[PDB]
Amino acid sequence: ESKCPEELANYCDMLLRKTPLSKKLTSEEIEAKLKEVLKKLKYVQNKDVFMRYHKAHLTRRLILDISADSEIEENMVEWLREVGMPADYVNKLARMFQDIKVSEDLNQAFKEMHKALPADSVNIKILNAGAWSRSSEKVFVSLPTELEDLIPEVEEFYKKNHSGRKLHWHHLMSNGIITFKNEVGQYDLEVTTFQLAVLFAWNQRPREKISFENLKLATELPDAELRRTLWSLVAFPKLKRQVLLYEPQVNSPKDFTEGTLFSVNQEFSLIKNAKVQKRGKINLIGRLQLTTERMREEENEGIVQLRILRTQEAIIQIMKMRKKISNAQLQTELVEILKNMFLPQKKMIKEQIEWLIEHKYIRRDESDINTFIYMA
Amino acid sequence: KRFEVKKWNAVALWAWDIVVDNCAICRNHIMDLCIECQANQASATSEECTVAWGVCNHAFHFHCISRWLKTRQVCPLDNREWEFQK
Amino acid sequence: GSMLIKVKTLTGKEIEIDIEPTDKVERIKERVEEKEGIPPQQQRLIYSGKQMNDEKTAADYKIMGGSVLHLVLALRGG
Ligand SMILES: [Zn+2]
Ligand SMILES: [Zn+2]
Ligand SMILES: [Zn+2]
Repeated sequence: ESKCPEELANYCDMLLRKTPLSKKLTSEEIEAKLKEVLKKLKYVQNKDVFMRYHKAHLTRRLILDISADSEIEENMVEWLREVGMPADYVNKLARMFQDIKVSEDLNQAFKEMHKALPADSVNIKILNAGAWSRSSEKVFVSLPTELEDLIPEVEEFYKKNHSGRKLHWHHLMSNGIITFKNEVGQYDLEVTTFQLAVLFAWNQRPREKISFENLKLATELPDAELRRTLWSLVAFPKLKRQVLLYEPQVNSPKDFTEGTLFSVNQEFSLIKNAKVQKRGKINLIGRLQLTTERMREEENEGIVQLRILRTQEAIIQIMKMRKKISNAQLQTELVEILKNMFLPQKKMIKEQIEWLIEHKYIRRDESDINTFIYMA
Repeated sequence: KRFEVKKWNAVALWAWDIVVDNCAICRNHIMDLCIECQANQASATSEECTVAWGVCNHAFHFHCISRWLKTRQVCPLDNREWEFQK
Repeated sequence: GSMLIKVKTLTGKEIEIDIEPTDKVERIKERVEEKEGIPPQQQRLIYSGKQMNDEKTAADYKIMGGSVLHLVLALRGG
C-alpha cells in the first residue's frame, strides 16, 4: 500500500517522469495509478512532507523538461487541489507551469532578438521567485567568461519588457552541455553550473593536479558544495570511466582533505559493446535545494514526528489510567504529563485525537460530544 | 585539453525590483498604498494596488492613473498621451 | 560497555545504559527491561524521529556518546 509520506511522493515522480514504469504504460493506466495515490494521502500524518518532496520532484522535471506526460503534469495539479491539498500550494505549482510557457515564448523571442555563444546554444527560463525557489541563501560560484558575459545581456533583455523586475540568477538549477576534448576523443557532458566551474578550473592548466584547497579558491564554492560536486565528478554512479581522477582515495566526500589532488582523467571515454567510443555524450545531473537545506527540514521533521509520537502516547496514557475523560480535563493534564518533554500545542493535540479516533483507540460519548472513552 | 560550453540552459528568478521614487500623482511611495487604498475601506474595489509603467517610462500607482484617464488622457509630466507596458 | 547512552521515557526520566556500537536494539530493549520493568514488546525506541528496528545495531542508527534514545510505549501495549 505504501505508508511513507515520502515514498508516496517518490512514486508520483516515478509515474510523471520518463522512467521505465511510465513508458511501459499508457495515459489511462498512469492517470489511474496516480488517482489512486492522492486518495491514500488522506491517511498520512502530515501531508506537508508529501508536498515538499513532490514540488521538489516537479521542479526537476519542469526544469530539465523531461516530463513524460505534459498533459497530466498539468492535470495532476487540479486532482491535487481536488483531494484537498492546501490553497497557496496548488495554484503555486500551477504558476510554475505558467512560467515554462511564458518562458518558452520568452526564449523563442530572446533567441530571435539577436542573430558569448551561438543563437540556439543558449536557452533562457524565467520563473516566478515566490512560486519556485525555496531556501534563499547566497551561493557563490565563479562563472567562466562565456556565461558571465551572457547574464547581463539577458538581464537587459528582460528590462525593456517588464520594468520594475529584477532577475536573480539560479546556479543550482541552471545546466548545460560542455565539450570535453580528452586524449581519446571528444564528448558532450551534461552538467550543473557548479560542475562547469570545477571542470573549467582546469582549462588554463589542462594536465595539472589541483588540490581541494585550491579548487576552493578557483571556484568560490563553499566547502560542503565543493565536496559534493567533486564527488559527483570522481564517483558518478553507474559510470564506467570517471571524468576526474582524484588522489588519496576515500569512500565519502567527508574524508577529502586540503592535500587531496584532482586531475582530468585522460583515459576517459564511453564504451558501446566493449568497443571504445571516440565520440559520446553523457549526463551527470540531478541536483537540489542546497545541501544545508536538506539537513534543515529533516532535523525538524524528525523532531515533529517525535512530538506527535509523544503527544499520541501521552493521550492514550491518561486515557488508559482514567477511562472516560473530557476534552477539557484532558487538555490540562496533557500539558502536565509532557511536563518534562515539551509543551504540546492545541493543534497538534486536536490532530492526534482525531488520528486516535479513527484507528479505534478512543471514542466519543453519545451522551457528550466532548468527553472521550478509552476503547479496547 | 579544453572544456568548452556547447549549450547553456540559464535559469533565473523573476522578482519585483525596488523603486524609490514617488507617485507624482498622489505623492506617496510608489511601493506603498495610494491615498485611496490607504483610507477607503475594503470591498470588491479594494483590489490589489500595483504600479504602472508607460512608454514615457514614468511610473505612477494604478488607481492614481485610472482616476486620471476618465479625463486628461495624457501623462501629467511629459504631456504625451498615456500608453502602458504589459 | 564502551558506549554509554541513555533512554528517556514519557515522564522525562532518563536511564543510562552501557553498550557497544555492535549491540543490537533488540538487546537494548532488554537491558532496558533489566533496569526498569518495561517488557521489550511495549517498547518503541526513537532516535532522531526515526524508529529503531530490533535486528539492527546502534552503529546503524549512528548512535554515539551521550546520545539520547526515546522510549515511547506502544498504544496497543498496555
Ligand atoms: Zn499615487
Ligand atoms: Zn491603491
Ligand atoms: Zn510620462
